[PDB]
Amino acid sequence: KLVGFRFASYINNYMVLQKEPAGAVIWGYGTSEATVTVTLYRDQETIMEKVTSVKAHSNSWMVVLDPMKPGGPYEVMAQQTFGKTNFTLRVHDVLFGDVWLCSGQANMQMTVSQIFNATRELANTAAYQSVRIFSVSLIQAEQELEDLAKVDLQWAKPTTENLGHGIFQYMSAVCWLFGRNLYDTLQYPIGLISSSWGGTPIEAWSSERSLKACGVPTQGFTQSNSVTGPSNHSVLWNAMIHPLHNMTLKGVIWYQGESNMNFNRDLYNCTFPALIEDWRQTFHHGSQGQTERFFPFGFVQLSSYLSAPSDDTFPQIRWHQTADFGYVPNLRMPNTFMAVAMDLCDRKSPFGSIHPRDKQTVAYRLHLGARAVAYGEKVIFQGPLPEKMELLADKGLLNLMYSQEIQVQRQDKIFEISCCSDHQCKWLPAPMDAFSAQTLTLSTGSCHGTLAAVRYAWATWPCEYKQCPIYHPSSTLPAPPFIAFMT
Ligand SMILES: *[C@@H]1O[C@H](CO)[C@@H](O[C@@H]2O[C@H](CO)[C@@H](O)[C@H](O)[C@H]2NC(C)=O)[C@H](O)[C@H]1NC(C)=O
Ligand SMILES: *[C@@H]1O[C@H](CO)[C@@H](O[C@@H]2O[C@H](CO)[C@@H](O)[C@H](O)[C@H]2NC(C)=O)[C@H](O)[C@H]1NC(C)=O
Ligand SMILES: *[C@@H]1O[C@H](CO)[C@@H](O)[C@H](O)[C@H]1NC(C)=O
Ligand SMILES: *[C@@H]1O[C@H](CO)[C@@H](O)[C@H](O)[C@H]1NC(C)=O
Repeated sequence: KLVGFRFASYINNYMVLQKEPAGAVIWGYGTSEATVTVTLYRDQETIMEKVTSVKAHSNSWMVVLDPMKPGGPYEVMAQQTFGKTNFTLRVHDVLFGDVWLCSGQANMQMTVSQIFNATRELANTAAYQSVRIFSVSLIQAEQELEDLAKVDLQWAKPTTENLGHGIFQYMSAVCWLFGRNLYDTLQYPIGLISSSWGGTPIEAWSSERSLKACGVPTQGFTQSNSVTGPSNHSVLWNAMIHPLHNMTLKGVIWYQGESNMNFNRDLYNCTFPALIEDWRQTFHHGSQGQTERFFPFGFVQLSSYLSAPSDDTFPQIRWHQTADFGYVPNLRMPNTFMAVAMDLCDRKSPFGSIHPRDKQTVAYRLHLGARAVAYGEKVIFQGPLPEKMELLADKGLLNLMYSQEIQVQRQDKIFEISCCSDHQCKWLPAPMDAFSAQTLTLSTGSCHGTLAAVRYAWATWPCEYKQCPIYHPSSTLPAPPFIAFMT
C-alpha cells in the first residue's frame, strides 16, 4: 500500500483473465499524470500493448486489453514513465479463460478438506492445473474499498495443500468442484475467486442500492443464533466484493440464505433478485462494459438441517430464493440457474447438519445449470415441477401434471394440501394415490372442506440423503419444493 506504482490486488502471477469476446481489464495505482504502458507478452513476443495515464486528481490507471483466445501462458508487464523515471511490474503464468466469483456464507466457505472423499478429492489436481484458485480474506469495511485489503490465497495452481488448507479457510469445495466440472466440459482455463463468510445475511453482501430498492429497514441489533458473522449492511460488499467490480468476469455462483431465516426473511424474495441485478449493473459498469450486463448468476437452494419439526423458515427462504416462482431463470431473475440441495443432507456432519459434506453433488448440479444458462448447451438443469393441476373434488383427487418425466417413490406426507373448513385452513398430508409417466394423483379425501393450495417438500428436512420422493428418471435432479394455490 506504500508502493506508488502497483497492480490492483486481483492481479498476480498464475491468474486467469477473462477471455474473448470480452476484453480483460488491467488496473492499478501510480503517480498522477504518469504514463502507464501495459504489454501482454508470450515470452519475448509482444501480443498487444495499451497506453494510458494516471488521472491528474487520482492515483489510479486502467487499460482494457483486446479480446483473447483462451489459453496461455502469458506475462503481463506494466511500465510507469514519469519524467526520467521508469518503474516496471510483471506477472507471469497468466491464462485467459472464464473467471467465476464464488460467494455466500459457510456452505460456500467449506473447504475441500472438509467434504466426503476429501483425501482423493485433494489428490485430483494433475489434470486441472489450468483451474487457478484465489481466496479473499475475511475483511469488513464501513465504506466501499477500491482494492482488496487482504488476500488469503493469491492466484495459484491447485495443490493438496492449498485446496485443503484448513477448516473453513480455503479452498471452497463448491467453488473448486464447480470449476473442475467446468474444466471437464470446456477444456480451457478457469479462474475461481472465493469470497465468503459464514453466518452472514444477504444484507452484508448487498450495496446500499439494492437494499434501498427493497425497502430494507434500517439496521438494529442483528446478531442472534443464526446470524453469527458480520451483519451490518453492505460491510462485506464493501470489502470483499466491490474491490473486484472492475475485473472482467464470466459469472458468479452463490450459496447463501441460512442466516436470513430470521432476518428480513419476508424480503428475501426482493433482496436476492435485487442483489443479482445490482452486482450485474455494478460489475458491467466497473469493467468498462466488458463483463456481460446480464452475466450468469448461479446459486444453491438451501440444503437442510436438523431443525424443530415446525420450523418452516428454511422452506420460505428456499421459495424466496426463486423469487417465489419455484424455478430459475424467471421473469425477475434472468440468466440465473439453481442447484437444489435439500436432498443432500448429512445427519452426522462433524461441522453440524447445517454444513453437509456432499459438496460434489452441489457442484455437479450447479455445473449443469452453468452449461445451459452460461454456455448455451441443451442440458437438463431443472428438476420436475408441475405445470398444471386438476382438482377432482367429487372424487377426492388432485392431479399434478409435470412438464418432465418423473420417478416417484411412495411417500404419503411429502405433499400437503391446505384444507379450509370451519373458518380455518390447515395443512394436511396428501397421500399418493396413482401414477403415470408425467402425472401424479394425490388423495384429498382427508380434506372435508375447500382445497386452497398444495405444497411439496415444504419442510426444513424433507428427506433423507438422495431419497427425496420425486426425481427425474435420468437427469438425477430432484423435484424442487413448491407451493401452488388453487384458483
Ligand atoms: C473421490 O474423489 C476421486 C478424485 O476426484 C474420484 O475419482 C475421480 O473420479 C472421477 C469421476 O467423478 C473420474 O473422472 C476421475 O478419473 C477420478 N480421478 C482419480 C484421480 O481417481 C472418486 O470418484 C471420488 N469418489 C467419491 C465416492 O466421491
Ligand atoms: C472502477 O469502476 C468505477 C465505476 O463503477 C470507476 O469509477 C468511474 O470512473 C469514471 C472515469 O474516471 C468516472 O467518470 C465516474 O464518475 C466513476 N464512477 C464512480 C461510480 O466512481 C472507477 O474509476 C473504476 N476503477 C478504475 C481503477 O478505473
Ligand atoms: C455496525 O454498525 C454499528 C452501528 O453503526 C456500530 O456499532 C459498529 O461500528 C458496526 N459493527 C462492526 C462490527 O463494525
Ligand atoms: C415476498 O414474500 C412475502 C411473504 O410471502 C410476500 O408477502 C411478498 O409479496 C413477496 N414479495 C415478492 C416481491 O415476491
